Amino acid sequence: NIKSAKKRAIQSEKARKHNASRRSMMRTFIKKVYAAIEAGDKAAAQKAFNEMQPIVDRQAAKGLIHKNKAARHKANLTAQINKLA
Amino acid sequence: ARYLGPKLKLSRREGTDLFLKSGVRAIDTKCKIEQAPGQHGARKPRLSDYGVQLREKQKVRRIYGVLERQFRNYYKEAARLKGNTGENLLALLEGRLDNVVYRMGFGATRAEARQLVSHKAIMVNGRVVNIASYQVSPNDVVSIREKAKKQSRVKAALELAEQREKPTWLEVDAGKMEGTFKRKPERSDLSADINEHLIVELYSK
Amino acid sequence: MVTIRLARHGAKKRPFYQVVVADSRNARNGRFIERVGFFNPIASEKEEGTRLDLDRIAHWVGQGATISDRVAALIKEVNKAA
Amino acid sequence: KIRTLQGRVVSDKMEKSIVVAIERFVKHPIYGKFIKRTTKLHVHDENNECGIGDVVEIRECRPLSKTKSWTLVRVVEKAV
RNA sequence: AAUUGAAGAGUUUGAUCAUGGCUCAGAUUGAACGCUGGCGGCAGGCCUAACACAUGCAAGUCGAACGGUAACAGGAAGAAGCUUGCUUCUUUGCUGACGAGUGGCGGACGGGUGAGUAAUGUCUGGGAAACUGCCUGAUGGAGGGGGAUAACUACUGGAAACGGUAGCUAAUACCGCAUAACGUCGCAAGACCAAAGAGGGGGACCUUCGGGCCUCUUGCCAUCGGAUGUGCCCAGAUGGGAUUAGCUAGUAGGUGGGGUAACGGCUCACCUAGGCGACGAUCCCUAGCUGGUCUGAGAGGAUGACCAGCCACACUGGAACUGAGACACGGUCCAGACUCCUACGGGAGGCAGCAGUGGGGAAUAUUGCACAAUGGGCGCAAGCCUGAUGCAGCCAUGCCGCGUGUAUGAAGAAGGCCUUCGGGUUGUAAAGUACUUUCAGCGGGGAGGAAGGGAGUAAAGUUAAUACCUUUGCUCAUUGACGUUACCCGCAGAAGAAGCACCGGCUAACUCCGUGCCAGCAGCCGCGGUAAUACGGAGGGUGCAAGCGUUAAUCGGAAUUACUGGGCGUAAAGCGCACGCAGGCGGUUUGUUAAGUCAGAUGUGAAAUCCCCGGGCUCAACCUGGGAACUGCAUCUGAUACUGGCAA
Ligand SMILES: [Mg+2]
Ligand SMILES: [Mg+2]
Ligand SMILES: [Mg+2]
Ligand SMILES: [Mg+2]
Ligand SMILES: [Mg+2]
Ligand SMILES: [Mg+2]
Ligand SMILES: [Mg+2]
Ligand SMILES: [Mg+2]
Ligand SMILES: [Mg+2]
Ligand SMILES: [Mg+2]
Ligand SMILES: [Mg+2]
Ligand SMILES: [Mg+2]
Ligand SMILES: [Mg+2]
Ligand SMILES: [Mg+2]
Ligand SMILES: [Mg+2]
Ligand SMILES: [Mg+2]
Ligand SMILES: [Mg+2]
Ligand SMILES: [Mg+2]
Ligand SMILES: [Mg+2]
Ligand SMILES: [Mg+2]
Ligand SMILES: [Mg+2]
Ligand SMILES: [Mg+2]
Ligand SMILES: [Mg+2]
Ligand SMILES: [Mg+2]
Ligand SMILES: [Mg+2]
Ligand SMILES: [Mg+2]
Ligand SMILES: [Mg+2]
Ligand SMILES: [Mg+2]
Ligand SMILES: [Mg+2]
Ligand SMILES: [Mg+2]
Ligand SMILES: [Mg+2]
Ligand SMILES: [Mg+2]
Ligand SMILES: [Mg+2]
Repeated sequence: NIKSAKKRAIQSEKARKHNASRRSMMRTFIKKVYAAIEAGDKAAAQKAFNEMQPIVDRQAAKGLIHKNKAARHKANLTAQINKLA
Repeated sequence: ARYLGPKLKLSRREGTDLFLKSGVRAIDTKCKIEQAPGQHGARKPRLSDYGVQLREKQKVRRIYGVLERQFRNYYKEAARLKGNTGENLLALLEGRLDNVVYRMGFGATRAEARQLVSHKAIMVNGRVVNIASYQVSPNDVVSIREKAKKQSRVKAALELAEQREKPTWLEVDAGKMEGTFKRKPERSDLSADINEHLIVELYSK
Repeated sequence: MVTIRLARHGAKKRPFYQVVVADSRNARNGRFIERVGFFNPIASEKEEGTRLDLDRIAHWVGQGATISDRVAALIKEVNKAA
Repeated sequence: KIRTLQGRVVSDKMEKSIVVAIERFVKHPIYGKFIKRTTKLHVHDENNECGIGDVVEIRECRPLSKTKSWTLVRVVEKAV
């Protein structure tokens, strides 16, 4: 409403869409992992982890999941896979 | 704020000279003092303890010409201070400037001594203090302003000032018209015919 | 960031500041961390008029506090050692 | 220990869901008489070991559950 | 030195003592009304409809991130106004600057309110599992690429709000790629993550004359700290009611998955069958909590404006997005209620920010001035913004100060009032006489609130450097909204400046006339039917004074909810009687324990307030230094007589 930082409104949408896509693509690669664990495939399970690890670590750096959120995911996944891998 | 009313009337009701026409003549008469403060003054005021208690403080008040509000605060300040509340009360009352101007003789009656104060015709430790209630402290030095010195009033003022018993706690010139509040008057100075503990009682309940 | 500044506990037309260390975001006379001096600008030439526990001010500026503009003057106006 | 609490058991009958009674006396803030103000606490005890009637020593840990912020330390006495 | 402070009266009776309510003297108020109303200082000012709101203003700023020129300012190869140095337009963004746009940081602060909330709250004291913008310590980073896009241009739809196509372009927007440890996962081996430039001045040397290069500044990335802010957990305390006694299925716990910055039924799946409750759950009613405020000798009682802390809310219900921080006070989205605009197709808005308006009410202010100060946002800065704030205006609403005159003035006038007519009274009061001029009026002069910033210059820190930059001096020209400021001097003339309640007793103050159980009074008793100190008027008096009365309201006196500090034979009060669960209490001895109790130490108990001693405004109110106090809570160590526990 009439006050300069209308700008801010339209700004936070540009932001919102940006983060929306990277935020999904990320949880996809995360999904691909839990998929293999439910399957049984230890290799695809590691294969999945090794391609998602960078993009999590990476997203965090960029700052839509800042720090430990990544950690937990790695930690969790790692346990799971070699729980029976 | 000032009483302003026919002032002998007071002394008459209060039964004693409050020195409010102070000026020339003494031991009143040439007035009527006593046996008819009104239209039934003639009558015997056989009166309650409350009344004798009431009239005492009234007397003290009509004397320094202080209105209820201020007097109360005097009492309260008196009581706050350690020492006999009633003495402390009497102390504060005397500490009044206007009073310590009439008392140094520069003014006929306290009323007059006051008009002087309010008319910026006085100076404590050099500086002009025109408020009647300016409390004065030991070693203080109240003078008359050079402007309007030895002018009318202030002569006869410093005159019969010597007719009076005359202080002790204050030394005072008469040529310069300066003078020094040397100490806080003691109980034994002033008084006799005033009864603190009554007007402590009036304000105790 | 924390800051050293003047709170104005004066009194219409005769200001008298407290000097305080506080979260710069708070109100000029609000919540503070500790008091570290005072500054009467009507001091009068008589006696006092700008007492100022330096060795604390010190401490906080060590811990990262910024100083006002006025306060900065006062410190460089207290002189410092004499 | 940074402080410890004693208290009797009161309820053992639940997979580690141990609850302990604590008893203080306190001066009534108004009529000065001393009364019993009791406190119950939900304490953890891995591999269930205390029993109804046991005196027990207890300490304040972080949240083990919405309810539990205390584990036990030692036991004392039994068969009340 | 520093809480060292406590009073009673009226009224049941013919009278009495007791019992017991009613009433009164006192403090206090964000008050209202009635009469009256002079000046100033500080303060207070919608208590009601968390009713509804016209209009202005309450959040921006940065060109030293970016492409930039549309406005106005200059300058420019060059075209000119020409009156040959003064200068006009075409243009040219060339730089001073700057609308619009991208980007950055702030719009989570400051300011409003008390609705909801008896606990995601608050107060006290603690705890472990977390994040933390700007500021700050340390250590290294800062390579090399890529595709976009707003603006703008063209075309185009709308009354407006605001859009549709197609191009076109920069960066501190955005994404890969490199690099990757004292970081993250991992027992390890290993694997994996980042970034941005922008200015200022400058010797060679020289370059595509834009700059490289040197140099300092500032921003950018990473990790570990600090500092602060915030999240979370425990215990105790923090209203009322049983004419509410039972409550509970994510309910209580476990195991695992998931989730959060973080512990966690936070969530899920599965298992256990628990969890709360008369030490008052559940239900209902009311309510923001604190510091403190009023009162009281205390203990208490009452209370939560103004100041400060916390919480919570932002038209109503619900949501999330952005972000370090929000589920956002002047942001977004949905639903609702309601209002405005319109060309009828569609749009827009939320004062519990400041002022103001309608409405409600016994009642609560100006649509003001200024960023000068202090404080906040942004900027290297200059500065810009700031209804925070500093001031001003309104109201006796309160506190405090002051004035409205001072002396003199008698047989004491006049008039009024009472009178046994002798006289008394109003009353030194008036008049008259001298004198003073505070305040308001008028005229002169004139502090402080002002630090800083601007240029110069000087030295020092750097560097290639004497440039820049930063720091510290020196001078010079400066910067106040308030403001006709405070305060000071002169001027005139007592000149402009007194009212309200009361006078039967309580309770200070008495007579006359009128009236006649009428008119009327009244806090309580109770006054009024012919001599009314009680009605109404008058004279006189008492009390307070720019106030005075009335009403409303808290506590006090009320030992009248009695903990301190009370009662139940006959005055209010022993259940018609018994038995007994819970609960309370419990003879006597030794040992043990150390919970109650006691002792010490440590920490904490925000600042303001209160109080003691001072200090500053001519005093005071007011302002301020420093103490004292906060009677509390917790931790540790001790003491063992008493109480509690265990034993015999
Ligand atoms: Mg897990
Ligand atoms: Mg007054
Ligand atoms: Mg009788
Ligand atoms: Mg009027
Ligand atoms: Mg611009
Ligand atoms: Mg409410
Ligand atoms: Mg970036
Ligand atoms: Mg990489
Ligand atoms: Mg790059
Ligand atoms: Mg779990
Ligand atoms: Mg009492
Ligand atoms: Mg307010
Ligand atoms: Mg909402
Ligand atoms: Mg977020
Ligand atoms: Mg609003
Ligand atoms: Mg308003
Ligand atoms: Mg009305
Ligand atoms: Mg305001
Ligand atoms: Mg006569
Ligand atoms: Mg004047
Ligand atoms: Mg000045
Ligand atoms: Mg100065
Ligand atoms: Mg009487
Ligand atoms: Mg009357
Ligand atoms: Mg009569
Ligand atoms: Mg009582
Ligand atoms: Mg009794
Ligand atoms: Mg009876
Ligand atoms: Mg019986
Ligand atoms: Mg015994
Ligand atoms: Mg304190
Ligand atoms: Mg003083
Ligand atoms: Mg024993």
